[PDB]
Amino acid sequence: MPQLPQDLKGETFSHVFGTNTSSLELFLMNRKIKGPCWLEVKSPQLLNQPVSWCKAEAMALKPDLVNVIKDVSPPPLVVMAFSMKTMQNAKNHQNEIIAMAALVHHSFALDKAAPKPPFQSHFCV
Amino acid sequence: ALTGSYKSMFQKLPDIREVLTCKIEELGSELKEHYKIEAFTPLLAPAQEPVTLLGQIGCDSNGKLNNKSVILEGDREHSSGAQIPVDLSELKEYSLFPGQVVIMEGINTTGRKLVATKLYEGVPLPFYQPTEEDADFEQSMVLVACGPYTTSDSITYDPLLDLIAVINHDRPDVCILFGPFLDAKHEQVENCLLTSPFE
Repeated sequence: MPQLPQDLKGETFSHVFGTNTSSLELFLMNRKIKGPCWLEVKSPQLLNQPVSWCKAEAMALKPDLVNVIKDVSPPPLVVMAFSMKTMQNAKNHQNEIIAMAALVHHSFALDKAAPKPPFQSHFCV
Repeated sequence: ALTGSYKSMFQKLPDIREVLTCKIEELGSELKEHYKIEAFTPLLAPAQEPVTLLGQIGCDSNGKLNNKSVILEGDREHSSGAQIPVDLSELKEYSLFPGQVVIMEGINTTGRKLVATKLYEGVPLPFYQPTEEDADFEQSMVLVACGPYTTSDSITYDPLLDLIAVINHDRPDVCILFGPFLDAKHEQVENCLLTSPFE
């Protein structure tokens, strides 16, 4: 439904708050998500069709259905560094991509000293 | 347009700055409303797509501005005064002069040089809207002349007089006369040989 103007005023109200506040923030707060963490999602639903290149998807009808559970370990993260090379075109203006070379590590410990070396797998195109 | 002598004769760099910036912003602000561009790009932010900068030309040295050395110094509000030289090789029709508030469109990928693609044409102000009273006035004839009003080897002001006479003969409605009445450059005046006080 439409969004009320910011300076909306009238007969019974001198001012109105909450107009343009994003759903992102409304969520984050309502549920008290304090950034990265574990979140329990109750009564998950299935998407007729996927919406993300992620290996697993699930949806929650109402936000109150998402909460946080602080009592479980932090899953290391999937990293990738990547230097790239380019070249300006002889003809005109463009800067072509003539290479890339990522580095990777499928297990980066957020809460532990960095891995040595920093990457297991890697490559270059 | 000013009536008294002045307000001063002492300037605060912190303000000349303020000026030169408004200069560019203002015009810009309106040039943007005319050609209806959507947003100027910082002269320092690189990008592959074509951009529309806002700035004022300027030379990069103490000499005669030229096709090579041109440069654009953006405004404060967008490019917090950054200077990026300009590449014209790729520009067809252009008229440039130092200080020329200009809107340019070209490509700056590295953000260290803009290859101009288009130089918007300057836009002037509307002309005066005549009230009905001004169409009720009759023909007038304005003379107009500007000094020096004397020969560079005499203080006769001869021409001055001739003028006068001519003013009379033709009986003009208005005679707008441009200084120098007493030429700061007239030989005798600069070597202060005159026996009379300037005033």
